[PDB]
Amino acid sequence: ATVKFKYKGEELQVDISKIKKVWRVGKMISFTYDEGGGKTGRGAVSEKDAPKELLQMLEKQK
Repeated sequence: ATVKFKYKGEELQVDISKIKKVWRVGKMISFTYDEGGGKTGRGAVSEKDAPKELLQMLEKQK
């Protein structure tokens, strides 16, 4: 289970289990993907089409 996220001409992937820091705010859900062991990258992603497993994981309705 991976999520594609190409910034421009460089494809990047972020794991859902490694994204510890996460908080919903505004339209774009911000997050802090751990990748460096000290640098800690950071980005965001709009909620126009988030994965199906990400919405069920955080939003545990039933």
